[PDB]
Amino acid sequence: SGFRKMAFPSGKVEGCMVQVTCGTTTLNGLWLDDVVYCPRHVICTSEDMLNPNYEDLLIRKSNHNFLVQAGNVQLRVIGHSMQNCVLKLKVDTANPKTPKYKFVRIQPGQTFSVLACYNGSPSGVYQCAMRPNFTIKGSFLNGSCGSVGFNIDYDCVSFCYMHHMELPTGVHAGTDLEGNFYGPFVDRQTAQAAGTDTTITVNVLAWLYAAVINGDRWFLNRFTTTLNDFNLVAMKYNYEPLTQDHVDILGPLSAQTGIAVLDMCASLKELLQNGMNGRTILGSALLEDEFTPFDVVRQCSGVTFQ
Amino acid sequence: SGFRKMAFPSGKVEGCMVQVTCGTTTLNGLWLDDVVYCPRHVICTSEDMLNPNYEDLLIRKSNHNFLVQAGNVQLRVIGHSMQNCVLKLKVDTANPKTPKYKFVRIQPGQTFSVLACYNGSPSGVYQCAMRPNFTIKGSFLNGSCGSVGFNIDYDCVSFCYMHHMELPTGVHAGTDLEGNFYGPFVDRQTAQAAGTDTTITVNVLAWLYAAVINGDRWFLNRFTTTLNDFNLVAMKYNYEPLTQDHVDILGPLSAQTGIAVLDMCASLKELLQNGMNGRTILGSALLEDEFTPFDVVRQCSGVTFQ
Ligand SMILES: *C(=O)[C@H](C[C@@H]1CCCNC1=O)NC(=O)[C@H](CC(C)C)NC(=O)[C@@H](NC(=O)c1ccc([N+](=O)[O-])cc1)C(C)C
Ligand SMILES: *C(=O)[C@H](C[C@@H]1CCCNC1=O)NC(=O)[C@H](CC(C)C)NC(=O)[C@@H](NC(=O)c1ccc([N+](=O)[O-])cc1)C(C)C
Repeated sequence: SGFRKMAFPSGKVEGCMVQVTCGTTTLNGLWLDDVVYCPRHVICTSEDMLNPNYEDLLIRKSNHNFLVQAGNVQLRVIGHSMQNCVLKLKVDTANPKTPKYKFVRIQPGQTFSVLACYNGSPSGVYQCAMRPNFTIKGSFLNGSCGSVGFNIDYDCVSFCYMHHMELPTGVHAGTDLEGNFYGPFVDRQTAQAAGTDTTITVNVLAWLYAAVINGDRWFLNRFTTTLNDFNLVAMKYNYEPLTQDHVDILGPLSAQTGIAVLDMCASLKELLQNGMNGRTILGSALLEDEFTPFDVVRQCSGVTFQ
Repeated sequence: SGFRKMAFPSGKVEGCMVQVTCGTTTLNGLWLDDVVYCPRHVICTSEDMLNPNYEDLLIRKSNHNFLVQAGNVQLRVIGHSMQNCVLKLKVDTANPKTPKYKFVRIQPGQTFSVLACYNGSPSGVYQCAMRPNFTIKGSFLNGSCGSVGFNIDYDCVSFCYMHHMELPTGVHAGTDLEGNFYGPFVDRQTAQAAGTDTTITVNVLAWLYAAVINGDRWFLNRFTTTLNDFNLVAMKYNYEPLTQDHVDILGPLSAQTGIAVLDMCASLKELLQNGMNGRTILGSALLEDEFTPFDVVRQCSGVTFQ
C-alpha cells in the first residue's frame, strides 16, 4: 500500500538526450533514429530574442554551425529544417538506443513525466500535469530547454512535450514534438500572460479514490448530490466542470471501491464548503489534481514497463 | 524557477533489476557484476513467516532452487550466501550494464530515489525520505521487495536501501545493501515497536531557504531565537529537535541567501505558531520535509531571485 507522485522510469529517454550548441547558445536535443529535435530558438542571439525572424535567421545557418554532442560522441549534422517551433537536425548516425516511440499531443488535465536535462545530461525526473491554461508547473533553469515530457505504454515512449520558456508567474510553456505550442504562447521574450488556471476536478476525484484504496476514508459521508448541483458548487471554488465523460472515466475506480462517483462528488463538495477541519488526505492539506484516473489504477495495481 | 520533488534518472538502476524466484515466491534482485542481491525472505513460504529460522530455511536450498531471470535470459546461480538479511547469489555472467556504484548506509532525514519494481521490471520512480524512526513512506505492493533506493552523484550510483516489508501502520521498512535493517526491525511478521515519526526540521529549513532562493520572502521576520527556545516550539508541533550538527549543514544555504540559520528558525517558529493564513510556500500549505539541504542546492538556481 502507499501512494506516491510517481514518474515513469526514464531509462529509455535518457539514451535519447544530446547537447545542441549554436553560437554561444546551448540546450538539449532529442536524438531519435537519425534526427535530433530541439527548440528553434537555439539559433537566436541575446540581441534578437525580442521578436526573432526565425525563418530569416535560419537561412544564414549552415550544417556546421550546429554542434551536436551525444555523450562522448560528436554527431555530424548533414541537414537541417524547421517545423513550427522545433528544429530538426539530420545526423550521420541513427541512435542505436532509439526506443519504440510516438509523438502525441496531450489534452489539458493529462499527466506526463519530465526528464530535466542540462548540457545534454539528464539530472532529474518528475511528474507533471498539463494545466487547463496549457502551462505546466515544472522546475526548469537556464539551459533546460529541449528537455522533454513523455508517457510510457508497455514498451513504447509517447513524447508529448518539449520545453521552451518560463512565464513571469514562474510556470512553463513548450510545444509538442511537431513544434506546436500548447496554449496561446510564442517563442519570443515578450509580454505573455497565461489564462486563469483551474483545478482538474476529475483528477481530484481520482485522488480521493486513491486515498480510499489506501485506507484514508474519513472524508466519506452519507450525503448525495446531482451532477448539476455539484458543478454549481465546484465552479465557485475554481474547479473545472465535471462532465458525464469524466464520470464514465471514473467508473473503474468506482467499481473497485464500491463508492458511486456522485457520492464521491458529495464528499468533495463537503471538503470544499467546510474545509479539512485540520485533517490531511494522503498527507496533503490541499487536494491533489495531478493524478489522472489512469495514474491511480496503474499505480495501485503495479503496472510495469521495463 | 519552480521546485519539484525530483528523483534521480533511473536508467542506470533499471539495467540492474532482475527477477528472483524460489519455490512460489518471486521478488526483485539487484544484479551488479556477477552477484545478484535480494531479500533473504525469498526463501520463506507463507506458513513460516512468523518465526522463520533463515538459517533453517537456507541450508535446505541448492543453487538451482534459485531461478534468476534478466529479460528473457535465465542466469545460472553458481553460489549463494546470506549476509545479515540479504541473499547474495553468485551467477555465471557479469552484468554488462553494471554502473559505477557504491553501497552506503544513510542517516535518518536523508533522501533517496526509489525505483519501484515488480517481477524485475520497473513500475515508476519517486523520491523518498528516511523518516526519523527509520521507516519510509513509500508505494510498495505485493512483489515489490528487492526494489532499491539510491542516489547518483556524477555517474556513480550509491545504493542505500532495499525493500523488505510493510509495517501494520502502512509505512515501509528495509535494509542497506549489506542486509542491515534501518531501525529496530527484523524480517518477520511480528509486532515490533517503532519510534515516533517526527517532521524533519533541518529539511523544512532547507526548503524555506529554497523558497527564498526562488524569490519568496513573505514568511521571514526580525526575530532570532535560541536553539533551545526553538526546540520547545518544535516539540509542541512534533518536529525533530534541531542540533548544532543540523545548523552546520545549513551553512551553504545560509551563506547563499544571507539569512542566518537561527533567523530562519525564528521564521519557522512563527509559521508553526500562527499557521499559514491561506498563503502557500512553493505551492504547499504544509511545510515540506523531504528535501535535504543538498537536494535544495542540487535543484535550485545558484543565483537567488533577489
Ligand atoms: C531554455 O533553456 C530557456 C529556459 C528558461 C530560462 C529561464 C529560466 N527557466 C526556463 O525555463 N528558455 C528561454 O530562455 C526562453 C527563450 C525565448 C522563448 C526565445 N526565454 C524565457 O523563458 C524567458 N521568459 C520570457 O522572456 C517572458 C518574459 C515576460 C513575459 N511577460 O508576460 O511579461 C513572458 C515571457 C526567460 C525570462 C529568460
Ligand atoms: C515483498 O515483496 C513484500 C512487500 C510487502 C507486501 C505487502 C504490501 N507492501 C509491502 O511492502 N514483503 C513481505 O511480504 C514481508 C515478508 C516478511 C518480512 C518475512 N511481509 C510483510 O510485509 C507483512 N508485514 C508484516 O507482517 C509485519 C508486521 C509487523 C511488523 N513490525 O515491525 O511491527 C513488520 C511487518 C505484510 C502484512 C504483508
